[PDB]
Amino acid sequence: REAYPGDVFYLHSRLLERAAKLSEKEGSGSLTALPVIETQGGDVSAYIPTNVISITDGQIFLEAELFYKGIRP
Amino acid sequence: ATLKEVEMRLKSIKNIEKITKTMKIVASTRLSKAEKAKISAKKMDEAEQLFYKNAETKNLDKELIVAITSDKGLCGSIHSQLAKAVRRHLNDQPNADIVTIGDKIKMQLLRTHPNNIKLSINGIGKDAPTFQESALIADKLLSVMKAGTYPKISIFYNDPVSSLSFEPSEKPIFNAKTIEQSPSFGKFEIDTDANVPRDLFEYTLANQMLTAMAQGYAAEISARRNAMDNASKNAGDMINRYSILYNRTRQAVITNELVDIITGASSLG
Repeated sequence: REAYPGDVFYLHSRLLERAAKLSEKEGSGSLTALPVIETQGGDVSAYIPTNVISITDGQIFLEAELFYKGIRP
Repeated sequence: ATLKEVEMRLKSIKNIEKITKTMKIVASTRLSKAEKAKISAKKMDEAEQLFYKNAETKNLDKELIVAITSDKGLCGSIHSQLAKAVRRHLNDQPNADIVTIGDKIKMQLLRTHPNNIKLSINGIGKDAPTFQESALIADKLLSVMKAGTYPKISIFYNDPVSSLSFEPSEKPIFNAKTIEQSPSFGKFEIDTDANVPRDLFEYTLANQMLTAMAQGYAAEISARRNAMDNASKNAGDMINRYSILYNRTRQAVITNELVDIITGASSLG
């Protein structure tokens, strides 16, 4: 779709699932991930954010319209 | 700028065009209703101001200002025009008391002068007002506001000069003490034993505030009808823009998915 490859959802899967809190018997180590996505014109319908938002454990969506009314960030 | 966003906004603005058209028609119906009350105020007010023309009651030398606007909004350039006329007249006498009739001019003047306002009438513009409401407010001015002590009284109303024109207007109220000081007063045989100025002043207050209400009401509804007319016309125009955006979005979407259907059908084994 959109001339992206067929498995770009699989590309973001095996990146954003290698970061997770281990159990105690492994030593309670942790890797915590913050991917950052540039989008196009205030949109979430595009194929890359619609793949990634379904993977990641939430979102901090950052409208520019709220930026220009002084709300920093 | 999806197809879905443009279609949703086109549906909402087609609803806004239809609703503003209905509001224009309903306001035109109430305007054809309230022309009757405007004529019944004016043809009656002539029969008492003609006396004040012949009995020339010109006053001389702590003032009351009363404005007649709406409780609702959405009539356009009325709610700030009459407030601005209050401002011009009110910088001359900053210590003068103010009794607003209407919610919107109250929220105007309370924002700029919360010290002047002493009485506020609310609950007016649901109908063309009758003599009972205006006479009852005329009693409330002389039961709690004590307007008889006031030398000078002016009423600000909204004057529809024509259908597409309007006017804020001053209308003075001569108090009963002034009427004996009138140079043209003794022509009229009046009693000394009947307190006729002391009652005619209250009757003048009654019919002048009735003319103010049944003229500012028609002025409100005419300006509101004009505002809804401009709303319907602008809604029609911006629908003629968003339909063109809708058609360009649909054609660009069908082409920009047919491209990526075809692109797979050439990179085969």
